[PDB]
Amino acid sequence: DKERLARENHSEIERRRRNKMTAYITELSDMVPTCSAARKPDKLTILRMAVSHMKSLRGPSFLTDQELKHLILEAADGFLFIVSCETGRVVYVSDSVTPVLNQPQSEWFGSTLYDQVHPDDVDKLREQLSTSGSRRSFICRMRCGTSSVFVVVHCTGYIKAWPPAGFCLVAIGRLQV
Amino acid sequence: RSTKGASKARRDQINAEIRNLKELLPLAEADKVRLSYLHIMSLACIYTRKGVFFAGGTPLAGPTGLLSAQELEDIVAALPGFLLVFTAEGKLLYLSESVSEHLGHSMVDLVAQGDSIYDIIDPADHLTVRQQLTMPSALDADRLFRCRFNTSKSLRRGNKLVLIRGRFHAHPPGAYWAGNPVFTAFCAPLEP
DNA sequence: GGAGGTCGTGAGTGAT
DNA sequence: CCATCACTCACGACCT
Repeated sequence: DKERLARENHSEIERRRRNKMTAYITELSDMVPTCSAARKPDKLTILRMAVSHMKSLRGPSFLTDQELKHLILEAADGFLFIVSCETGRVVYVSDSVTPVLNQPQSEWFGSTLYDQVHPDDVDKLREQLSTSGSRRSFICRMRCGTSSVFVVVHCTGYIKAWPPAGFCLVAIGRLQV
Repeated sequence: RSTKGASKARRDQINAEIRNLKELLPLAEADKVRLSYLHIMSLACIYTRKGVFFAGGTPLAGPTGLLSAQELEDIVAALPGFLLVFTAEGKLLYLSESVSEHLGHSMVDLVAQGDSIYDIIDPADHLTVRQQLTMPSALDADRLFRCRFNTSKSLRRGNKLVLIRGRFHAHPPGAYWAGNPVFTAFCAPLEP
C-alpha cells in the first residue's frame, strides 16, 4: 500500500503546482489596470492582457535607466551629485542629500565640494577630480548635519562632458556602514 | 463518449500565451532556457509589477540619463552587497543582478522558489521579516534586520546570513496598492 | 451542450 | 550502482 501513499504525495504536489499558478494569475489580474475590475475575466484573457500590457519597449536591462538610478539612490541610501573638474562647484545635487547628509540642497548647490569635505583629503580630491568616460572611485569625508531632518561617504562615478542643454564628475555617494 | 480535445486546446493556448510572456521578459537570451511555467509566471509577476509601480506613479524626478545604463550596472556591481526592493505584502519588485556573486545563485535562478520575499528566505526567519514589515512608514523608517536568505544547491534546502537595511517609500494610488508601500533595501552578507 | 475550471494519475528527467 | 525521492508537463474524467 506504499505506491498509493506515494501517489498521494504526488497528488498534493501537483495540486500545489496548480494552486500556485492560480495565485500568479489572480495577482496578474489584481494588479494590472486593464483587468483591475465588475466581471472577472477568464484565465486565458488575463494571460493575453498580460502579454499585451507587458508590451511597452520590452526587448534587456529589466529596468529603465532612470528607474534604475532612482532605485539605486533609494536603496543604497546614497545621493547623486555632479561636480566641476576645475572649480569644484556642484552643478546638481539630488534630493537625497537631505536624507543622507542632513543638509538641504541649497547648502550644497552653488557651493563647491572643497567647502564640504575634510581639507586633509581635498588635495587628493583634486587627483580624483583632475581628468589627467573614465571610472572614478574614492572614499572621502563629508560634513554631516546642519539641522534636523562628519561621516564617510564612498563616492563612485564617471567623468563626462558638461552638456547642460543635452568636464564634470557625475558620482553617487553612499555612506559606509 | 468523451470531453477531451477542447481541454487539450485550452491548455495549449494558456501555456502558449505563457511562452509569449516568457519571450517578452527582458532577460538575457541565454537565461530563457529552463524556465518552468511557474517560473515564467513569477518573472512576469515581477516585471509587470515593476512598471505599474512606476507607471501610475509620479514621473521620476531628475534629469534624463546623467549616467549610462552600463555605467549604472558597473556601479551596481561595485556595491558591497545587492539591491532588493519588495512590497510590504512580501511580493518582490526588483532583485539586483549583482546577487550572482554575493549569493552564488543568480537572480533568475533565485525567483524560482516563489515570488514573495517569504519564498526566498528560510522559513524560520520569516517571523522576523513580518514584524519589521507590518508597521508602515508613518514615521518609522531606516529599518534594519537580518535573515537567512537561501544559498543553495540548485533545488531547495551554506545559507548565508544577510543584513537587510532600508526604509519604506511611497506607493502609487489604486486598488492593489492599498496600504502596500514599497520597501527598498541594501542587502549585504554577514560572511564575506 | 458549451465555456471554464478542478482533480488525480501515468509518464518522463534528474538530484541525492 | 540502485531506489527514491522532487519537479514538470500532458492528459483525461469530472464538477459546478
